[PDB]
Amino acid sequence: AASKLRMDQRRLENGLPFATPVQKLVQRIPVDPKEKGTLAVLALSSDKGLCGGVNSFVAKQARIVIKENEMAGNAVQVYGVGDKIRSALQRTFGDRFKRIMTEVTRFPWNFGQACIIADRLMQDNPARLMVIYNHFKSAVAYDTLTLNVLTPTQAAQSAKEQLNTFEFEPEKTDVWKDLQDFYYACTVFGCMLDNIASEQSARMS
Amino acid sequence: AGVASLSAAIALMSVGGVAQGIGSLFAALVSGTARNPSIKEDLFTYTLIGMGFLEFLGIICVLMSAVLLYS
Amino acid sequence: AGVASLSAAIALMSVGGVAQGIGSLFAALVSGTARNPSIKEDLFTYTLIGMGFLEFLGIICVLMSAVLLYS
Amino acid sequence: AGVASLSAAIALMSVGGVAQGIGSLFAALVSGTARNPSIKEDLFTYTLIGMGFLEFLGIICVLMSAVLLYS
Amino acid sequence: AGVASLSAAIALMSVGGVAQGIGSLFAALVSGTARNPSIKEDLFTYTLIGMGFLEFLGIICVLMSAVLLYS
Amino acid sequence: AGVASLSAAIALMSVGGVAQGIGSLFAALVSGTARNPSIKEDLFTYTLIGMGFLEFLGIICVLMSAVLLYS
Amino acid sequence: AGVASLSAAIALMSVGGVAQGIGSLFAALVSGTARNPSIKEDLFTYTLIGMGFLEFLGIICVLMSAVLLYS
Amino acid sequence: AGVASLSAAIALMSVGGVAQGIGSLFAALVSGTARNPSIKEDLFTYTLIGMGFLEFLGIICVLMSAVLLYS
Amino acid sequence: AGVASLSAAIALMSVGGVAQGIGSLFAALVSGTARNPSIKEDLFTYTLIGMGFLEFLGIICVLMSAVLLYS
Amino acid sequence: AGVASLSAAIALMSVGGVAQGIGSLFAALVSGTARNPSIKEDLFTYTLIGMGFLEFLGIICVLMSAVLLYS
Amino acid sequence: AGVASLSAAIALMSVGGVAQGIGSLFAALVSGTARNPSIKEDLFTYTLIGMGFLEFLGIICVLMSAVLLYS
Amino acid sequence: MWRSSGVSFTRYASEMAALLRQCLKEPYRTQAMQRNQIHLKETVYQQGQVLTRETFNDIKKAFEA
Amino acid sequence: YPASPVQEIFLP
Amino acid sequence: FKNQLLLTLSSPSEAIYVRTPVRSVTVPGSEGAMTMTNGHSQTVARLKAGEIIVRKGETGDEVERFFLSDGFVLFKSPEDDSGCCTAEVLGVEVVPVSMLDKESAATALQELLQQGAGATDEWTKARTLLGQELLSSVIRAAP
Amino acid sequence: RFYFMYMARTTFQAVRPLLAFSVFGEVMKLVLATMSSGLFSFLFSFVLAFEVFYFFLQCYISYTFLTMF
Repeated sequence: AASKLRMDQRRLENGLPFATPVQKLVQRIPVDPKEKGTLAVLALSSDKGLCGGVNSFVAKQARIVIKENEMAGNAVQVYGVGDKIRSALQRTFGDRFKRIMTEVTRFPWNFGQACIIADRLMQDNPARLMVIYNHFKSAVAYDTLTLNVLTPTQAAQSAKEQLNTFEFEPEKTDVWKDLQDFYYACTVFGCMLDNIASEQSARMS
Repeated sequence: AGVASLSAAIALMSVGGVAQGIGSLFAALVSGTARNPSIKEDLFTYTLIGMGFLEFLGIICVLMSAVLLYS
Repeated sequence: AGVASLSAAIALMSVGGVAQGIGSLFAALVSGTARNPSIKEDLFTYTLIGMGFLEFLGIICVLMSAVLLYS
Repeated sequence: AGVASLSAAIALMSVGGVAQGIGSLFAALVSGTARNPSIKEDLFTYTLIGMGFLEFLGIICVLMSAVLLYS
Repeated sequence: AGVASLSAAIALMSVGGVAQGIGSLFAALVSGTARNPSIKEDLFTYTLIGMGFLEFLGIICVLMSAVLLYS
Repeated sequence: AGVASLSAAIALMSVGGVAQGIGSLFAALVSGTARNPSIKEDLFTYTLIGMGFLEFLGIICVLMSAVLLYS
Repeated sequence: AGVASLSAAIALMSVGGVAQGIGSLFAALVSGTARNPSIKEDLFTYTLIGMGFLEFLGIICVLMSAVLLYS
Repeated sequence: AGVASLSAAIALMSVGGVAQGIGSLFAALVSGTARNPSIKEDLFTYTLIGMGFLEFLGIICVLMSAVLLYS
Repeated sequence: AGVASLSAAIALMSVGGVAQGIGSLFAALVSGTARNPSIKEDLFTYTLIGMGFLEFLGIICVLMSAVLLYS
Repeated sequence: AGVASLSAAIALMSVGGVAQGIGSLFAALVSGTARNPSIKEDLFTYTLIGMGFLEFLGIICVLMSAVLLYS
Repeated sequence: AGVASLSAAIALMSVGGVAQGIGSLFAALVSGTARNPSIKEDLFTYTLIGMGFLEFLGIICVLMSAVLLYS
Repeated sequence: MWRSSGVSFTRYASEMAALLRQCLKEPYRTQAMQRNQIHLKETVYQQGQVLTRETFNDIKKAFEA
Repeated sequence: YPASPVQEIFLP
Repeated sequence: FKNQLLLTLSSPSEAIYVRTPVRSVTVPGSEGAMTMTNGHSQTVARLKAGEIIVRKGETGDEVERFFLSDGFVLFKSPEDDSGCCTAEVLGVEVVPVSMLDKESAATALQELLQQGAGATDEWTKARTLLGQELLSSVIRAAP
Repeated sequence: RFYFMYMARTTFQAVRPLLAFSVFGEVMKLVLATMSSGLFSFLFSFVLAFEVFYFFLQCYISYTFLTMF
């Protein structure tokens, strides 16, 4: 599998510079995770086994986050990538799903498989979003994370005074609706690439 | 003295510029409010201040007419 | 005393500077409404303020005409 | 019979001031549809209000020209 | 060949404004087309409405011009 | 001497507005072309329409000048 | 016989341009305000500078107009 | 007879608007190039077209001035 | 009196275009500041150069007025 | 030659429109160069081309003035 | 010098226009500098050329006035 | 444009990159169309009780739904 | 009043 | 470091530059083209199509073309010290020009107009038009 | 004062079609009585179709406004 790992490291170092900038731009707007509203988790995962317990750690974090956001009274919805997350939550939190995806990595990772999922979210516009994944620190260790994400409803409640340093060639109100979508796509891109690399590094245990 | 009427009319043939200025003001107000409603409470103030000049000008452009009409 | 009937028209020539103001104003109203519809209720309001002065100016250009036509 | 004509022909210059302003209004309406076709209406009404006011101004200028022609 | 000719020529100083209004209209049309072809025949429609007033106004001038040349 | 000459020239000072309208119109075309270089026949068509109307008004002004000259 | 008043008026016609200039100033001001309030005051400052010239010009006009109405 | 010179000089006041139009047009070209210097030519073409019409206007104005002068 | 004072006021009618120029200029100053304040003072300079020309014209006009009123 | 001098002075008012044209032209040049310096030189030529036309207007006005001055 | 005075006073209504022109120029420059400061100099150079031509015009009109004040 | 047609920006971007890739040369076009394959299996839920499971081999049929 | 059509009206 | 333009030109699949120093860049914004150098203002812009053009400090006159379908650009000012101004050009599909053709372009154009003859839906018509634009751009930008 | 403004508007929007139906017709009658060719009469027939569209457009505008009253 080391070969696949070389390929995935290459895709990261050749697909991260793409995503990083717009995300580090739009994160200039602070996101209050304790905000209220219809949550929407995108718990990423794998599709096979032999990956250690990375999916276990993902599902653990998701269980905790949901048991939290439900005691606070916020409705919940669970999006996913992979049948492992399904098998790991279909019984405990099977009443909350809204959409799930599989057979993703049968073919190499691309931008289309991310644009599609981003569109499914936009069309299913929730008030607040969240993403979970396994950042690929080193070839022998990873780090699970939870990215909060800026949704249109969190944006409309902000005059966006943090970006006024920037000059948007089309006016802000004419470019924001396309920049948020690019942001979602780049987000999913980076998260899944890191998840894949972590999965593979585990498989080579 | 029929000329005084002509002069009073002439002196009154310049509120058009005043009106075009006011139009520019409130157009930019409305626009700048479309791009940022949260700040209306300031976009208004400054607008008023601008008028605080035009109006004055306008008054002159009116006042003097009467003068030029009698004297 | 035909000069009176001249001063009247020389005064009404101003309205061409008022109509352009109103036009630009409502153009900005429309365009702004094409970006942030959810706040039309404010735009129109502010717009009215503008007209609330423009028309007044226009009225003068008419009123004084009559004056310059009789007195 | 020699001055009234001049007065009328002079009052018919506000019209070139008006056509400008109507052109801008409808140009802004057009571009507004080009930016957000989902709302053609909710613009046509505001456009129509502005155009009513401008048509009133045009009526004033024409009417007073006719007056000064017959007076 | 007296003053009535002068008046009928002065009454053709308004056509400038009409032409400028029409230019603004069709320029905004061309722009909103280059920006959204899918709705050409919508824009055009609204464009025509504007003409219904401008053309009209312009014609009035011309007509009134003759009215003064053959008082 | 030839007051008809003055009437002609006066009636022939309106081509400025016509020319300005034409320029603005063709400017929008060129802009709209630079932005959408594949959509040109439609822009050219609408341009030619507006130019027909403008040339009509300009020909009116010129012919009326000549008339007032050879009155 | 009252040419002094005529000259005073012909002087007080220029105020239109001054009003238009002031309007463009404060329009850009509220615009720049809507686009970057964190610098708001600075803009105000610079704006005033321009006024300090326009008004000056304006003053002269009115001042000079008086000089003519009394000579 | 010195009036013919008056009428001529008056007839030439249109060249101003003509040049203004040509300026707007060439500004549109100079921009369209920067915005899209792949073409540089189709824009030049439509430019020459518009200048064809504008040159016709300027030329008839000049010739009419010389006419009204010599007569 | 009449002719000289008339010429003075006439010459002093060219103080409006100057104000319009200054308005456009400081408006662009304000806008270019709002878009990029880190070079604020490197823009002010240029506007001053503008005065160095515009103001002169203004001054000159004013000057000539007095000359026309004392010659 | 009083009336000849008035004819000259009235002819020069073509200038004032020419200047606005050249201003818009070189302004579009300046801007389109701040955007895309890679093409600077090209833009220049185009302006010159346009300038050509405008120049062959300016002098004419001036020249006609002289013509109308020396009868 | 009764009428030469009016001829001069009329010769200086172009200046206004010129001013406008200049204004526009510098406006553009300023903006095209708030965008890409590293390209001041180039812009400046081009800008001068504009002013150059404009000043010529300016100069011309002023000088003609003096001529029309003596001749 | 697309906004008025009830459409997202990513749809436009992808459906135009498709044409761009179709306008390429073979030694690189085959590579591209290899690295840009698509195979999804979308599944929907509603309190459990699946409403549908649909496979997606191409971009257009994926976005249309 | 050489400009009889115009001069006569005002300032005769 | 130095006072150069640190370009980074990125596609999802192959980053061609990361922090490469250059003198001048051209990018086809939505309004129109725009050229980026040092000193330029913090800006963002959407792209629509066209041939990015890069010119290096060691080249000056030697250039590098790169076609682009859609995407964004983000020009950020230097850190307080580095003196180096950074530019991100994010293109969903960045292509060099040696790897383009005119025959397949015309063929896809005809295919698109055929698919668009059945113009009933909004997205179909918009797609037809935008494709016309992109393919014209390719043809004019192609060898 | 308002009542005068509104009756003026009403009367203008009531006569707007009457003009395009009567005075434009008189103008065209003048052209016909002055000219006799056919080619110029061909452009004239085109322009008459245009004036028909114009009358229908003015009718639409007056109807719209009156509906707004």
